[PDB]
Amino acid sequence: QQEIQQRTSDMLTAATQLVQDWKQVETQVYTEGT
Amino acid sequence: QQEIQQRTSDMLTAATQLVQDWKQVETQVYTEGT
Amino acid sequence: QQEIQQRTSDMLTAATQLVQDWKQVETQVYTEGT
Amino acid sequence: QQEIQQRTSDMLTAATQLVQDWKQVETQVYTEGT
Amino acid sequence: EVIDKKAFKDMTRNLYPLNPEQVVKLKQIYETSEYAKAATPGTPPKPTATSQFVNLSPGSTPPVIRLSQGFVSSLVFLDSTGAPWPIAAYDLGDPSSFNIQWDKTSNTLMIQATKLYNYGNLAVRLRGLNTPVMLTLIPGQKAVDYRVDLRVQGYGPNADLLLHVLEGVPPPGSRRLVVSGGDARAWLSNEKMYVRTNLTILSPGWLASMTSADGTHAYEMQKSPVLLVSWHGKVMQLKVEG
Amino acid sequence: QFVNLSPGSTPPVIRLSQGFVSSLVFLDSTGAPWPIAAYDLGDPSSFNIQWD
Amino acid sequence: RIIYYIQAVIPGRAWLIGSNGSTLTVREGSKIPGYGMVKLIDSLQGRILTSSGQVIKFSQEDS
Amino acid sequence: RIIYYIQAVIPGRAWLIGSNGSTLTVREGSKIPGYGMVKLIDSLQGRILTSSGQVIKFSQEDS
Amino acid sequence: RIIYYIQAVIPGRAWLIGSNGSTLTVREGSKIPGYGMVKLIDSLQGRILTSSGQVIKFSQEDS
Repeated sequence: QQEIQQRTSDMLTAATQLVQDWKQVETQVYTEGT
Repeated sequence: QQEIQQRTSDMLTAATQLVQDWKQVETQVYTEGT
Repeated sequence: QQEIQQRTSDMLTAATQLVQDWKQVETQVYTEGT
Repeated sequence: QQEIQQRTSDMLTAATQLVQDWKQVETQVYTEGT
Repeated sequence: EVIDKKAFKDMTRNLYPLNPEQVVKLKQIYETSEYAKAATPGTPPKPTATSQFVNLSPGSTPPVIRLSQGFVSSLVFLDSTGAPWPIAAYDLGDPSSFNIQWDKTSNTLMIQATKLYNYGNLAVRLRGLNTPVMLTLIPGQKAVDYRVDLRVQGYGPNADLLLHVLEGVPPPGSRRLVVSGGDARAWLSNEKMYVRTNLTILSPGWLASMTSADGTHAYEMQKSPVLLVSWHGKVMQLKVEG
Repeated sequence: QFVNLSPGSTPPVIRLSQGFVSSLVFLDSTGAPWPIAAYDLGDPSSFNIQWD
Repeated sequence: RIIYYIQAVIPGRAWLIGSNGSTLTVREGSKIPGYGMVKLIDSLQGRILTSSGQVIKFSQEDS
Repeated sequence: RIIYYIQAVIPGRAWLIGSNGSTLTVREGSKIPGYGMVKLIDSLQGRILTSSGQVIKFSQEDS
Repeated sequence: RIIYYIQAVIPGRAWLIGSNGSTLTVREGSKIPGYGMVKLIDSLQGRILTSSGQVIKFSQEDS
């Protein structure tokens, strides 16, 4: 019972780190060549 | 009973070292010239 | 038998000194003459 | 007994002097003339 | 006077606390750790090369490319006739996972995967081709395609197998022919016997022949299980099967 | 070694070791020299190339 | 019959090439001629099975 | 017959050369003509064990 | 026959030059003409121990 909250936080911090990774959709680049 | 957690911390430091050693990727290089 | 650990200390400093010497090798040089 | 350490420490000073005398190598010079 | 010997030994031990064979073992330990780090868990992929054809048919499935992180693939575009086609422009979605060095006059793409297991696609527009070509690029396969050649249904601004045989490469589609009595490389694909040697065929007469500047000869003929070859003033006879 | 251009063949493999200079001079089957237009290198940190 | 070999295997989708060279992409809900449907696709190790029970795998030449 | 010698050794894959010069690479599960198949690949000691009771070593001249 | 002499000695491997003059790198596992098999190599003082009971050392003219 007292072990849940320390097991909560590291789960919480890592998943917030994980869930922010699935936000970035980087733009592409059209490169011309001649 | 305390040795386990200090060796755990030392292995955590080594693991962080290994993951920053395996995360990066060197790029290619290109060289021309007549 | 606490007499062990002081000899472990300076050996660790000496070995870690050598392990960065053995880690790096400076790169080659190229020269020329026409 | 207590006579060893000051008989050891001065020998450590001369030895730590003597190693870098053995370490370094003086670079040659090539003198081209005309 | 033995106090001097004791102090000298203590000075020696405290100066150099490492035995030389312990130093050697620690060097081997460092090399073992380097092997541990540089070891790749799982399975290294098989290095391969490939050549496909890309179609303009709307019902056709688009081509896919096996890739590897930290290894650069070379993409070469040819037409239906195999002539090279220079590239006008290209577009790469997700530029973090992939980088590409491309000389603007060239037609070959050096594509390197940067991320681990994220797939994307590449859009290519050629000089004479109006239709964009889209290739799906997936990293981390068990066969790493070092060099990919791609035929296209069109034709570029530029507009054979016997010479490839004369080089030494076996022709495509042919089946293996085993000879008897001599050292010659033979093939059959369209019931026409193709032979490569350094010697000279004598009996059946060559339908078409070619040779290189070193002394290698290639001939094409019809089917004949028995051949006669004369060299150095002496005549010998050889046979094949099938 | 021989250099092949068929897709089913295998690319050549070169042994190296750390702290050494391996010299690669590129010729043909006829032994003539052939100049290199360009080259691409992976991991330039771990592999160093000098080329006039 | 034409033997199918795996081209690209990911979770969800799969890519096959026939022995003649018939390029195709499938998923779990798919129709394979001469072999039935697909019942299970393992993205790990390329363990792809047909509904009739034949196993489609990579080439032994390309492993 | 046809003789094989090790050209390059890594963990996982293996590179060999032919008596006629035929260079090749093999998997752990790889059925090799003339030698059956590889029972086990060992990166150290330079041993390529086959199911034909034969172990490929390097060229002794070129070691 | 041809009498060999040492020209380069390191730990691990050694080097032998004969009366013909053929410089050869020699390992622990390596045969040798006129001496059989190299039983052991001493990097100290230039001693090469063979299975034939012969020790290759430096020349007396050039040690």
